[PDB]
Amino acid sequence: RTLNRYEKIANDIDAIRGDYENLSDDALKHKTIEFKERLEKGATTDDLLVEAFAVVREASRRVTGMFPFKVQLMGGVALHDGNIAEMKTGEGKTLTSTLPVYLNALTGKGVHVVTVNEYLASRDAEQMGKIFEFLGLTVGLNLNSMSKDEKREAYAADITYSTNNELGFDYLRDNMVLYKEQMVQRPLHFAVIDEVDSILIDEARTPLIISGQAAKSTKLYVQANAFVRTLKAEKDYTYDIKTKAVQLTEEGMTKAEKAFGIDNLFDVKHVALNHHINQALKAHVAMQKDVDYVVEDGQVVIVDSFTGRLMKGRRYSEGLHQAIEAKEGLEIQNESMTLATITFQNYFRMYEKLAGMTGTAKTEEEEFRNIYNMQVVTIPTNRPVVRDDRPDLIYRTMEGKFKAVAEDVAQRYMTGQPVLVGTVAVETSELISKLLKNKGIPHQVLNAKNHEREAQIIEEAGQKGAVTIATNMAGRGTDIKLGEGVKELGGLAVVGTERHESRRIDNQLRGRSGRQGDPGITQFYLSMEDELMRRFGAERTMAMLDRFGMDDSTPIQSKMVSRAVESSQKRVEGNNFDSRKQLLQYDDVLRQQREVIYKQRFEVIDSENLREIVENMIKSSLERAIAAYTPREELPEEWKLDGLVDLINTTYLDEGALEKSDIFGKEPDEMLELIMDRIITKYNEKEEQFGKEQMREFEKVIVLRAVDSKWMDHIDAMDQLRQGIHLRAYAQTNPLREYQMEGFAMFEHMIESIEDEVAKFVMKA
Amino acid sequence: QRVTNFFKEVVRELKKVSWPNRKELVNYTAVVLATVAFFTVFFAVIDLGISQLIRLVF
Amino acid sequence: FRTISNFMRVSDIRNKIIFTLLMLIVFRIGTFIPVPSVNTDVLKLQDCGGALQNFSIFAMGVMPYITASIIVQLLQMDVVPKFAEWSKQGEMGRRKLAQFTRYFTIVLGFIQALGMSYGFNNLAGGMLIQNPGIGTYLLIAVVLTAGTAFLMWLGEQITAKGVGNGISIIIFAGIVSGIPTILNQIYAQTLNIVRLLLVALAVVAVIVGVIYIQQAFRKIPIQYAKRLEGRNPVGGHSTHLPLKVNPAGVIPVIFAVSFLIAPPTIASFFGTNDVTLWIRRTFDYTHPVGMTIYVVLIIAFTYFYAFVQVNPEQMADNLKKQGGYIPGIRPGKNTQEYVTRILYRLTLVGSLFLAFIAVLPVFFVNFANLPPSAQIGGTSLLIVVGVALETMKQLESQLVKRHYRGFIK
Amino acid sequence: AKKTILFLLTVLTTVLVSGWVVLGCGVVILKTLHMFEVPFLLVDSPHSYHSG
Ligand SMILES: Nc1ncnc2c1ncn2[C@@H]1O[C@H](COP(=O)(O)OP(=O)(O)O)[C@@H](O)[C@H]1O
Ligand code: BEF
Repeated sequence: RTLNRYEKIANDIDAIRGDYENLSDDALKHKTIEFKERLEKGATTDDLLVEAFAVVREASRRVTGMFPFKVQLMGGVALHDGNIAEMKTGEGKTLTSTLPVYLNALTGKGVHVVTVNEYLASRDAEQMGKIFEFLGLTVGLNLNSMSKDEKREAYAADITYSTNNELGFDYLRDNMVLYKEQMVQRPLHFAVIDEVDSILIDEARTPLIISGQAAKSTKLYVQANAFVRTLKAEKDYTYDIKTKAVQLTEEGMTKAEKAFGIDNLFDVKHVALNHHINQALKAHVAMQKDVDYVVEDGQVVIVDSFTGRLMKGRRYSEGLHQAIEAKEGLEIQNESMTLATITFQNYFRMYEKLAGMTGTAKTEEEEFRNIYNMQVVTIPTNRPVVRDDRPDLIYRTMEGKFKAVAEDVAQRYMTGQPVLVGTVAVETSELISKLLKNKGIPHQVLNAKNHEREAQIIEEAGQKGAVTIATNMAGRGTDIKLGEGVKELGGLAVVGTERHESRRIDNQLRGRSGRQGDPGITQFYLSMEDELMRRFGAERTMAMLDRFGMDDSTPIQSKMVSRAVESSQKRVEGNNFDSRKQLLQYDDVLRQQREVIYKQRFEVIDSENLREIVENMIKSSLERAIAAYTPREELPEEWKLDGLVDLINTTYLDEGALEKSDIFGKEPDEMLELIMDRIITKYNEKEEQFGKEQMREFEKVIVLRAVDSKWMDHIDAMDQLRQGIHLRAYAQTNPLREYQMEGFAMFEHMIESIEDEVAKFVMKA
Repeated sequence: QRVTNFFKEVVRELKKVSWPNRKELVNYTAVVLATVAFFTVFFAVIDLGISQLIRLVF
Repeated sequence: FRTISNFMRVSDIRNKIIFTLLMLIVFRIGTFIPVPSVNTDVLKLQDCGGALQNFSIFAMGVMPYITASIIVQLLQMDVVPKFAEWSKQGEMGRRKLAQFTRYFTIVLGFIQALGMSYGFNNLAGGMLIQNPGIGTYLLIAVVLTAGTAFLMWLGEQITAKGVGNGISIIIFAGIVSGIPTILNQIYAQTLNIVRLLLVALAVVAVIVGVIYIQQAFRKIPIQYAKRLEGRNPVGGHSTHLPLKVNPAGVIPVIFAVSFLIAPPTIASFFGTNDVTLWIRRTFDYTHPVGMTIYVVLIIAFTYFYAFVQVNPEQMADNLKKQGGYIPGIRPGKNTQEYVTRILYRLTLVGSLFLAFIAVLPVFFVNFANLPPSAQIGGTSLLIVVGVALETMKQLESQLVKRHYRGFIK
Repeated sequence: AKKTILFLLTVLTTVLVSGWVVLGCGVVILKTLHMFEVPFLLVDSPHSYHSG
C-alpha cells in the first residue's frame, strides 16, 4: 500500500516538529537559505522533504494561526510524488498545496499553482503568499488584466498562482512572439492543480483557441436575422432538444428560397447564405439570453459553462457571435481567424511533473490513470463528516419546485440559519430572487453579473440569518466560514435546485455545506421538467409522469422517477466521456504536428546565425523543383528542361544566370550541385552586401512570417478534415487512421510550401 | 425501356467510382501475395515442427 | 525490401508483429490438442471421413462469435427494441452489446458444439465417441465452448497488443493454415506444368480483380454549412461520404448457403425418399439448377445486406441531424433517395462480382481438374485479401506517425 | 412489415448452424465452417479568445 508510507512520513514530520518549534523568526528564513544550499550541494527533493514539511508547519502557524493536521501532511506527501490527493471538500486543501509547493519551489525552476477562476487564485495567493513571503520565497499572481511586463515579472517569481486559461493562453502567445525576450513563461516545471477534476476532466472537453480578427461582414448577418425573426417556431424549423440542434424544414427551406430570390438554397454557390441562415437560427432559438451569454454595455459577453463567470475576452466562433450581436441590434464586429490552438490535456502533459488535489476524484481514477498516469490517493478526514445529506425531492413542474424551495428557505430564515441556494443559470437565480423579494426575505445574489461584490457576499453568507442565491460561481471553491452562534443550529443549509452534469459538481455544492466537522444540511429540489430530464431522460418514464398526477403540493415518492433521474445523469456522464476521448485522440494528431513546428520555430527565433537553415530550405525546395520536372520514370533527353530553366530563373537565379546549356540533360545530382553553387554564391554575395546582422533580421522576419501564415492555414484545414472524418467511417474503415494519414500528407504539403515561400522570398529579394 | 436505361445509368455510375490506379494495384497485389506466401511457409514450418515434437514425446 | 526493413527497424511495430506471431503459434498448437473423451476411436485411424476439418480444440473456430455478431446485428434493426435503444444511447450501449455478444456466443457455442459432436458421430457412423451418453457429450460441448472462449480472448489480446483486428487475423490464420495441405495434394497429384501455370496465372488475375473491386469507393461530396470555410482553402482533401462498391461484405454468401443447404438438411432429417432424392440432387450447387439458385440467392442477399449496412434512410436522417448536405440535394428525403439510387447501381456491380467469386472454384475444379478439396478462390479469397490489406494499412499508419520531418531537418 | 423478414433470416441462420446433424454419406458444411468473416461494426458552440 501507498497510504501507510504517507502515514509514516507524517509521523516523521511530527517527530521533527518536536524540535522545530522554539526557533525564532529570522532563523527560519535562514532555513530556506540552508535548504537551497543543501539542494545545490548534493541532495534531492525527497530527503529534504521531511525537514521541509516541518518547517512549513511552523511557518504556517506563525503566519496564519492554522496548524496543519496529519492528513494535510499526508496530502502534501501525496502531492509531492506526482499523485492526486483526494481530500474531502472542506478538509483544508490549501495548506496541503503549501507543503509540496514550498518543497519543489526551492530549486528555483518555479511552481505553477493552478485554480479554477480568479477569485480562488487571488484568495489563495494572498494567504499562502503571506506564508511563503514569510519564508523568503517570492509569490507571483498571474491574472487576465496584466500587461506582458507584469506577467513576465509574475512568472519570474518562485511560485505563480494562475488560472488554467491564463496558463494556456500565455503558452500559446509565447509561440507567436518575434523575439526570445517577449516570452513570459519560464520552462515548465511543476503544476499543482487545485480542483483537478474540473480542470483536467471537466473542462478539458474544450480547447484553448487564440484568434486574430479578419475582415468584417455585416450585410448577411442582418439579412439572415431579418429572415429568421419571422419563422414560425414549429412549422418552419425543428429545435431538437436532446442535442441542441436547429434545422429548417421543407416549408422553411421553401421560404428561405423565396425570400432571398435564389432557386436552390443547397447549391455550392450559396454555401455562405446557408451558413448564415444556420447560425442565425442557432443564435435565435438554441441560445437564450441570460442563460449562456449576457448583454453588458452594448456587448455580448459569454457566460462560462463550467464556472458561470463572464468570459470577457472570449467570443463564439464560426460566426455565431455576430449572429447573437445581430439578434439584439448591437454592433457587429470583425470575424475571427484561428492563430493557435491547444487542449488542456496536451498542455498539462508538457509539465515534467504534474500533481493535483481535489475532493471528488475517485470516480475518475481510470481517466487520471490512462491519460496522465496519475493515481488518486484517497486521504482520511481528521474529523468525521457530520453533514446531514438528505435525498432529492422530485416535483412535477418547475413552478412547484420553485414554490417549495422558496417555502424551505422561508422556514429556514425564520430560525436564523444561513441558506445558500444553488442554481446554474443567471435567470433562474433572478427568478428565485424575485420569488424571495415578495414573501419579504432579505437576500443576496451572486450571478455572473454580480462578480464585483463577491468577497463581501461570501464574507456575509455564513452569518446569523443570511440568505445567498448563487449560480456556478459559489459552487467549486467558495469557503463560507460560519458566523457567531451559527454552528450550534446546523450551519449553512445548502439548497440545491437542479442536478448538474456529473455527481462531482453537486457533491462540490454539498461540500460547501459541510466544512470540516461543522454540521450542515443539504437538500436537492428536483423537477421532472428540468433541463437534465427533458434533454437526457429516457422516453419510457414520461407515461408514468403523466400517471403520477397533478397537484404539486407534495413531491413524488417513488423509485421509478429516482431511477429516471440517476439514469439521465449517468447518460450525461457517458456522453461527456466519449466527447472527451475523441477530442483527445484527434488533438493527439495535431499535437505531434504542433510540437514539431513550435520546436523549430523557437529554434529559428534564438539562432544567432540562421544561414544554414535558410540554405537547407533553398536546397530542399530546389531538389523538389528538380524532381517535379525531369521525371525519373521517363528516359532522359525528353525531360522538358526549358520549363525548369524558366522556373529556376523565376524563383532562384535572377532571370539570366541559368540557361539550358549549363545543365543539358545530366543526371540530377551534378546539375543540382551546379544550381546549388550558383545559389550559394548569390546568397554569399547578398550576405557580404546586406550586412552580417541586418541579413539575419531580414530572413528571420521572412521565415517567421512564412511559418506563421502556413501554420494558421494548416490549423483551419485540419479542422475541416475533422468535420468530414466520420463520413469516412461509412466505407468500412476506421476514420482515425484516415485522419492520421490525411494529416501527415497535409502537414508535409504545408512544410513544402513553407520551404518554397522562404526560398523564393530570400533569393528573389 | 427502363432496363437498358438502368444499365446505361450503371455504366455512368461505374465511371464515377474512384478506382485504384496502376501503382496502388501492383503495390497491393505484392502485399497480398507476399503475406500469403509468408504465412503459408510459416504455418507449414510450424505444423512440421510441432507434429515432430508431438511424435517425439509420443 | 525497404518497408519491411522499416517495420523491423522500429521497435514498437516489431514488438507488435512479434506478439502477433507468438499468439498465432499459441493458436496453432491447439489444432493438435484433441478433445478428451473422444480420443479412443477411428480418429487415430481415419486417414468416407472428414480429412479436412478433422478434429480439435477450436473445432468451432470463431464461427459462434461470427454467428452471434450477425444475429444481434439483425436484431438491432427494430426487432428487439431494447437493442435499438442500446445502439442509440452511445458507447455504454456498445459495451452492453459487446457483453451480450459474449454471452450469446457462449450459448451458441454450446448448442453448436452439441450439434457438431453428434453430427460427426453420425458421419463416423456412431463409433467415434465411446459410451455415447449425456455426461461425455456435455463434457465435450463445454470443451468446445471453452475453445471458442479462449480464441475470442486471444483475438481481443491480439487486437489490443498486436497488429490489427484480432478475429479477422485468427480467421485468416485458419484459412492460410489450411493452404499447405492443399499444396501437398496438388503436388502429390503430379497433370503437366502448363496446367499449373494457367491456373496460377488465373489465381493471380482474380487476386488483382478482388483488389480492384474491394478498394473502390464512390465518393459523394458533402458540404457542411456549419463552419465558415473562409480564406484558407487548398482543395485536395474535401469532405466526402465514401460508399464501397461491395458494401455488404461477404455475409451474402452465409445467407445464400443457409437458404441453399437448409432444405437438404430438412429432407435428410426426415429420411430417404423420392422427392428427398430430387431435392438433394436439385439443391447441389455443382449442378446448373442449383448453381442458378445459388447465384440468385447471392444477388438477393447482397441487395438485402447492402441496404441493411448502409441504410440510406438512417444516413440521410443522420446527415440532416448534423448540418451536412449533398450539394444540390435538399437534405431531408431527397438525400435518402439520391443515395438509394447510388446504392442500387453500385450494389448491382458488387453483387455480380460476389456471385462470380463464389462460384469460381466449382468452375476451376471442373475446367481445371483440381482435387475437389482445393476451392481456389471462394470467399476464403475475399477474407484473405481483406485481412492482408487492412493489417498492412494499420502498420503503415504507425509508420507515418513516426515520420514527422519539420522544415529545418 | 419487414420484421417477419428479419426474423426469417435469423431463424434460417440458426437452423444452418444447428442443422449439422446429418453430414451426408457433408459437401457444404465444412465449407460453411471455414468461409465467413465478422461484419464491420455499425456506424456545441466553440469559442476563441480574441487577442492574438
Ligand atoms: N491546521 C488547521 N487548523 C485549523 N483550521 C484549518 C487548518 N487547515 C485548514 N483549516 C481551515 O479549513 C477551512 C477549509 O478551507 P479550504 O482550505 O478552502 O478547504 P479545501 O482544502 O477543501 O479547499 C479553511 O477555512 C481553513 O481555515
Ligand atoms: F481547494 Be478548497 F476546498 F478552497
